[PDB]
Amino acid sequence: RDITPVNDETMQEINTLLIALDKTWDDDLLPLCSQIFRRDIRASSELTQAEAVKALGFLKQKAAEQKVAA
Amino acid sequence: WMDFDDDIPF
Repeated sequence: RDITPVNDETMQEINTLLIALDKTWDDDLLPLCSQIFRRDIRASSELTQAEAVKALGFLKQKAAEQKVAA
Repeated sequence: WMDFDDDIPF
């Protein structure tokens, strides 16, 4: 509905958790967002804000659940 | 469908 692009503050929160989880846009999150939202998303900046808030919730669950194994 | 509320591996 709202196609407002992802804002910088939300992007930064996402980047922070990706780093903490030792995950990346290219290898991990852009493929998953493309699958879940059923569209070709080639760059982090192409997410809508509404899409990014759902991705952020997921990453928070991953970072809260357990330690990141070395 | 898979969505971001699910217990998905990452």
